[PDB]
Amino acid sequence: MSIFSNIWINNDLNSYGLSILLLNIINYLIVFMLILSVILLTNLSKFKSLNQFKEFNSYNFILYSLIFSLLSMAGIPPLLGFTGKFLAILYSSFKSQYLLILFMTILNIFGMYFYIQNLRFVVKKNKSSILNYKNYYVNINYSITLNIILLNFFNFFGILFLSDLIIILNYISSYIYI
Amino acid sequence: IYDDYYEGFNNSIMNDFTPLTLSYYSINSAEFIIIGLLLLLGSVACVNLYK
Amino acid sequence: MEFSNALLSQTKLPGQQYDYKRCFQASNTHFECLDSIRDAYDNHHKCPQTYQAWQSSCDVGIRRYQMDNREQQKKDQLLYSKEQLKNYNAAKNKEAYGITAPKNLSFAF
Amino acid sequence: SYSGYSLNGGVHPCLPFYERMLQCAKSEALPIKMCTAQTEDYLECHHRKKQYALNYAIKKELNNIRIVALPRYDEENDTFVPFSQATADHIFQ
Amino acid sequence: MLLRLLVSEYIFFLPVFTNLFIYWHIFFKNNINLVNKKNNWDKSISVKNIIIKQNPSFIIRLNLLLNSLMVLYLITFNGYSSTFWWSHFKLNNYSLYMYLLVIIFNNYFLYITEKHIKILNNYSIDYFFSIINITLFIPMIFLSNTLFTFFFLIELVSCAIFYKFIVSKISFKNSNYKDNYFSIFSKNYLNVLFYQYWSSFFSSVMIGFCIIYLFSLTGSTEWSIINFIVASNNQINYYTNNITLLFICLTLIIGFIIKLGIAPIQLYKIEIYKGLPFLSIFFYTTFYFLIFFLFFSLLFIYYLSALNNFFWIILLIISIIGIFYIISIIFDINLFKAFLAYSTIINSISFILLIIAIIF
Amino acid sequence: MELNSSAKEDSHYVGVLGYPSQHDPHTLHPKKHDSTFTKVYACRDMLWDHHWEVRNTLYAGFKGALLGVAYASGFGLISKTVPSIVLKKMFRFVRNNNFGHIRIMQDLLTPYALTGFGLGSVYYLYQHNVWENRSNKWLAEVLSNALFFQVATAVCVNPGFHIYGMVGGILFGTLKYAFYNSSFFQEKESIGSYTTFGDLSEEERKKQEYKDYIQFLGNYHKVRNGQLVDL
Amino acid sequence: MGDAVVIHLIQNVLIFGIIFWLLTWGAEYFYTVKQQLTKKQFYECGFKSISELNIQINFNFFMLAVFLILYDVEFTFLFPVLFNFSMFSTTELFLAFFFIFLILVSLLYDWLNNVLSWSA
Amino acid sequence: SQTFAHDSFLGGLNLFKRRDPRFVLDQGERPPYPIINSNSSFVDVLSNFNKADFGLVLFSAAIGFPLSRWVLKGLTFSSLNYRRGLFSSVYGGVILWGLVLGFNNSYYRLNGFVDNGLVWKRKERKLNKYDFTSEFEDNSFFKKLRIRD
Amino acid sequence: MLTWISFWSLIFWLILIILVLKPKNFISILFMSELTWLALYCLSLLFGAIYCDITLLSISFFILGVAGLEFSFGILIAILYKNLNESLNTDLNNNNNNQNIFDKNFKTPLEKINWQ
Ligand SMILES: CCCCCCCCCCCCCCCCCC(=O)OC[C@H](COP(=O)(O)OCCN)OC(=O)CCCCCCCCCCCCCCCCC
Repeated sequence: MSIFSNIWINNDLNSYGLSILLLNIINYLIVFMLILSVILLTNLSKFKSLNQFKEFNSYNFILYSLIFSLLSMAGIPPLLGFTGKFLAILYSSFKSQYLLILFMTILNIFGMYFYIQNLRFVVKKNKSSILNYKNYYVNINYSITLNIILLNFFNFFGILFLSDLIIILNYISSYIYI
Repeated sequence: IYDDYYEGFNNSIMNDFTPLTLSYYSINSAEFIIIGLLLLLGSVACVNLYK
Repeated sequence: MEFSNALLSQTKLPGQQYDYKRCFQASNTHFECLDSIRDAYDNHHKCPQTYQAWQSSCDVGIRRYQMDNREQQKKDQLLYSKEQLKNYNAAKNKEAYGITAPKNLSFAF
Repeated sequence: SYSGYSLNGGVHPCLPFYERMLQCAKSEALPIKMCTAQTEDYLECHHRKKQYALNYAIKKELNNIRIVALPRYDEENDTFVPFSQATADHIFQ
Repeated sequence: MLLRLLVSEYIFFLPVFTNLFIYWHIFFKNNINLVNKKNNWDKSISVKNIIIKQNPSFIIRLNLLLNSLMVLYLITFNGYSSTFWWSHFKLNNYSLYMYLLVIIFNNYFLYITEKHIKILNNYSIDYFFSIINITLFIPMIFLSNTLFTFFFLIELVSCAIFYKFIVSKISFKNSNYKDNYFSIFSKNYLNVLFYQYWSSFFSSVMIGFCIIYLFSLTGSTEWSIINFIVASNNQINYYTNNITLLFICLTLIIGFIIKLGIAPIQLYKIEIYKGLPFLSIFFYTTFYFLIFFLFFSLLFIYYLSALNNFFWIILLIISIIGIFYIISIIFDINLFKAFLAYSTIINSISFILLIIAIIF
Repeated sequence: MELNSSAKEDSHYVGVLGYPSQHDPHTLHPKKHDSTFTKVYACRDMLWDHHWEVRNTLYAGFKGALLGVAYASGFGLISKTVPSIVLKKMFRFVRNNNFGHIRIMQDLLTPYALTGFGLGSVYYLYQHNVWENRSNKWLAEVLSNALFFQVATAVCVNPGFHIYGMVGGILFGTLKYAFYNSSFFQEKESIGSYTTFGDLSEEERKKQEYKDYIQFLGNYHKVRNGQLVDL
Repeated sequence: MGDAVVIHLIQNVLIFGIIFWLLTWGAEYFYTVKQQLTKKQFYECGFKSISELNIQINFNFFMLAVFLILYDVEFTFLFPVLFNFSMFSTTELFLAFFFIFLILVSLLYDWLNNVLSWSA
Repeated sequence: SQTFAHDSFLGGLNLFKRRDPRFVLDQGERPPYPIINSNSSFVDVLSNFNKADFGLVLFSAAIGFPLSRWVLKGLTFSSLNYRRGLFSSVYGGVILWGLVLGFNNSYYRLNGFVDNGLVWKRKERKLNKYDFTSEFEDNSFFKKLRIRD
Repeated sequence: MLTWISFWSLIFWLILIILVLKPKNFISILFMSELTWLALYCLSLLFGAIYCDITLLSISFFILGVAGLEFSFGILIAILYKNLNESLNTDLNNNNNNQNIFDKNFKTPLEKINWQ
């Protein structure tokens, strides 16, 4: 926001911060569905304590979906959860908040170890039996599996397509004051 | 001590429920309907809690 | 929010309504008169009767939005033209089909 | 959420102030800077702060010994006579 | 109004009432699904089955259909940026986009919920009817033009959420045959109901006090009027009692902290999460982050931006206390649902820091 | 809602605008016709002297004692467990005395009030006499707070918990420099605002601003690199 | 709703009770009460009661009580429109009829689930 | 871009043709088509009902049958009577939604938001300065969804 | 002696303090919740009378409705304590010691800890 001979020059977008907040909320919701879609695909009664991340030790799809969702929650790049934290820190730097950046970093590192701590519990002495039995065989829901496939695609390669989501969210937020 | 006799004789109101009517049925009617739906849903939830 | 002219115009008194048909009839007449004059600045006193009709029919927020939009339109019309904008957008899209290589070893600044 | 009604179903005493404030806010390009007079009139109608400050000053001045006797009033002539004037219906006769 | 009642005051209300009537008609006719009289001249081809456990897949499909119809209404929606029904609701592009986004995410979660419910049926019709009621009214919050109507909308939504928590299944069919003649005491249901009820009570009373004192400060609770009056007061310096403004901000923020379960008030959220089904956690997180926390942020960003001169310090203090209070606690838990709840809390604190950076 | 308003003030800008200045003399000057009571009561202006170091130290100690009393009331007294026999004796004292609750609160809050007063006074003296002439304000604040809080936690909480006290002092110093020492969320002037002198002509100022705008156009990456298509 | 005159009448009612108390004492002059073992004990049709303080009810009608609370609230909400029904319009009429419909719907749902009876 | 002629049975398809992705117009922004009745009442909208709204209702009836069947595909432990009743209720709900859509279309035609067979005397002159969609739509299906390109 | 605004705000927050102050018996907390709602009711009436706002007088019945709904839910929750083997005095539902209770003493359901 500069002025030259009573003419105002505006190089800053006021609605960018709300778009970043919306992107963070949406990314968290997408990753939260991804972790809980794997849970809803299994015997929900098998997950009671934190040590029972070993139950996810099963055929490679459930195991890798769980570990990648946990890594995404912790903010490990280039997963979808990393993008929101990176954009939040970028906007805080743009808003010139070094103390807020410091406290965000403290919270991020503590929460990241909080998430990746459970990756140690996933090691199990044998493959687990966490699927419900229907018609004498394990019930694997193809629809939930497909949902997890889509969420995994947008969690692994979502950083390549994040620009369009950013455009959509900035467009939505641009209506707040106009 | 000031009394507006023109407004007095132009006033046909005979009860103190006029602000309540003007609220729950003119302007705050949205919240009136919201409270009705709230009480209906609360009765449903009370039945479900009893069950 | 307190600085938003649009959000302040969206506010209204209880029971206040806008006769949009009458408002836009008056606005069309007044703006037709103004465009017939076609001045750099909108001198509303040069279209007296239509100015009074526009003031009476339209609300303050509606007139404020109309004047802001007229200023924006006048600026855009003084700056650009249809064919120029079409060619510029075509060139911009064609360039967007490529890459922006850095200008290594520049000659300025 | 401004009703515009009084407690007897009539008109709120600050409705014209609110209407003028809203008219100024919608009309002005810089309503915060330009509608100070109308906004302050509405705020004075709502919070009678100026009247309360006046009452505080009047109480402080009445705590002093400046004023002894106010002029008495008679409605038949609709006028104020000095307290020293021996009129009818006076407390001291 | 008195003489004429314009359509533009309830044109948006018409589809909401249509969906409400359809939903409740289905729900009422479902409660008598087993009442089908056999007359003395009727022959039964099969012996009637009197034990019924209907899969709620059709209820979820109905919810998806009506939410999709609401989406279709929003896509074809037209109008002016204005306030309808006595300025208690706002029809603007941002509010409508928030409505649409909430409905879209509700549709996604309901679709996944149906796909899950076809696997194993641990939930009843009433649970998904409560979810139906949440999804119908929770987008209406973003249309609020007043803290009064917002308070009543969140009261309705909180009643619906309490209803959803009530209808969680208590006992299951399991392979644990060792407990048939002994009394096992599970207290998660009562803990969930207790903590949800009391957090709702505290948030409601604090929001009511805030509304009462905002009516005193301004004479109106419309978002535009509150912001205009507070901003002009900073220009006129008329209402200089910073104690009252600070206390209004504190009451609003603390009420929302109690409602959302943000640190340092998060142990009740931990207790609630570990007493709910995973589907309940799914839906509760969806509603909390997309609606409740979003309106929290928009209160600090959009609705009450004129009060940011007092909001920033309270938000900073709460963020610092939460950061330095939960870092130790997130490492002494040993429960899956506690892990999920603390993930939610950590993300909430991160986003609170983000909105603090925004309001700068 | 502001922090350290008097110290964080652009006196030049305030004087140019005519805004009231917190640095203006806040004092009373009696004439030689006032009563002796008027002369005595006008001596209360000494309590408004921010350059009176004894008064400043006393008020810093009072603020620290208030913080300590608040901590004891809300987080301190309830956390620790008083022996049952001691509580019974205290309640017996309350029973047999007309205002025993005040005595109980005096006894309970005295260690916390004294610790807060001492910490506040020592902190004020330390900051005022040791670190008020350092060049790097942020570094001085961080180091001073780190050392002070390390010493404080080594003597108030536990000597073993001194690394954590040093880290907390570093964080508190960063926070204090960010908000108590800097005008973040407390700006008193618009960003990019300035004042004019020299009685320059408006034409000359317009020409200078045009020159500035021409230089400003070099800040755009497309303009500077010549990556603009012909519009 | 009354005023200080109502408060003074409450005081006068208390004084009337004092008059009744005086009459009862004067009547107490006219008899003697002899102390007996079971005279000042509980009456349970001629035999000693097996419980003194722990006389607990089952309270099978708590649903009826909570519905009474809700419907009393609803009737209080209905009062204002009926008080000023002469000035009704389309909006007021629609709101009143919709509110009564909601009350009826809530009652019917209560009937469908058999929560209006006694439970074991 | 052309729109389906109003008062026909395909006039409701104009609801899916929007020139801008905006939900609503600004306060002082002129609607795309002349206003017939800005202060529309419920019976004014009912009187403005026509073949476009009837066609919207017919479309709801036609598409509502497979949607009701899809909803019923998740129903179990139900007698034939309850199945038929549930289907009837869902189908009636979809037809009521079609009625609501027709009412909205009539209201929009009254307010000039959608095509109503009228044109302003002077069209609003807009310069398409920012244009990322013209070339995309001229070579795709979406030219039928955006009015005036 | 106090102005009514000061008195009503002060005693609303006093009721909120007393609700926390009292022992956590669910029925008592429910009663204090009703009292808090009534304090809000009276404060809203006071502010409506002061500022001539019918909307503040409107919250009189709204507060009554919200309080009635919450009281019905509280009655149901208090009934629910019976079926979950939960004491109404919530301080007796945990093994944590506290000196506030004279008689709190919980022991394992065993006769002997050591067999010879
Ligand atoms: C040459 C070609 C020949 C032919 C080829 C073959 C045929 C091609 C057919 C092409 C497609 C035809 C489409 C027909 C109509 C489809 C309508 C539709 O999908 O609309 C989507 C809707 C429209 O957006 P819009 O109109 O801007 O919104 C209302 C504004 N008044 O948009 C929205 O609702 C937008 C919602 C925005 C907010 C939510 C989304 C952003 C935030 C979340 C991001 C994603 C995260 C996950 C969300 C859940 C996903 C399930």
